[PDB]
Amino acid sequence: KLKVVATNSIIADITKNIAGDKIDLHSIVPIGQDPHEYEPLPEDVKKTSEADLIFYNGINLETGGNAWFTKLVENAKKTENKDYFAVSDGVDVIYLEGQNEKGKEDPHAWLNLENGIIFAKNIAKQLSAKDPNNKEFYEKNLKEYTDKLDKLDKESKDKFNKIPAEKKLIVTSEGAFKYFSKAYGVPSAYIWEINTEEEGTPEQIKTLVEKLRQTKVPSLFVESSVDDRPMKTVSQDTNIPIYAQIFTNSIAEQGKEGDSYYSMMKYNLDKIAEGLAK
Repeated sequence: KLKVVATNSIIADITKNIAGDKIDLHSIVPIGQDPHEYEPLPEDVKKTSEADLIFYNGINLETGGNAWFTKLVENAKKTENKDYFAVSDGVDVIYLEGQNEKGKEDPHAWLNLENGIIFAKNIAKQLSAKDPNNKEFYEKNLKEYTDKLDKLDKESKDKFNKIPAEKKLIVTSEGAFKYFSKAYGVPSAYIWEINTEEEGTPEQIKTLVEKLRQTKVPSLFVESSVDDRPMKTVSQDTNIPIYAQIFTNSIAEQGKEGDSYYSMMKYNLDKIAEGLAK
């Protein structure tokens, strides 16, 4: 079987939906862990050395700070666009502070389903190139999977489009939902920007509170992977309830709600459409 390495649970789950039992798959960042500053363990080093195909997010998810993915592939002697591939190739990239330059890409592309589809298409392309005997199988799985994501995308867009515009704001701790905002027409507000060293200061909280007092947003949200005390303070100060915990950069543990890329996005989209229609 083709030996495949995925850098996180989202990419691994999309890969499973395309490849089924045709591959030997290993994931690096486990469910619920952080890709930023992740430290690969010996099993990751050995699996990456042995891999026929490696999928990573790209757009600065795993290559900033400690740049763990760069170190991994260089030590494994793996080559870009031969052995390893960025599944985000083709996304309409968003840049931090709207400054188009290398290293300022916002990595959170998968938080809209159009980009999850692009991820799946890139994964199917490279599986087919390395394992042509299973090309038709990968293509069939791809079409079924992208149809499923597209149906959820269209249904969710129709729900957001009906909400009174004054209610439409996605409020989270970190500004990690800009791709979600672009696709779904729901502007973002947040406590701290991506790549902020000091998270949840009294000053950051007060500035979001003052913004939210001039809106009619009916619900706030909080990421399941962040310390919720800053958003709980924003909620207390605005008297706007936190409607739900939402997923950001991982699927859920197996057997729980949100334990796949599809179900993680369905959960997020269902909770945010419900919470903003309140």
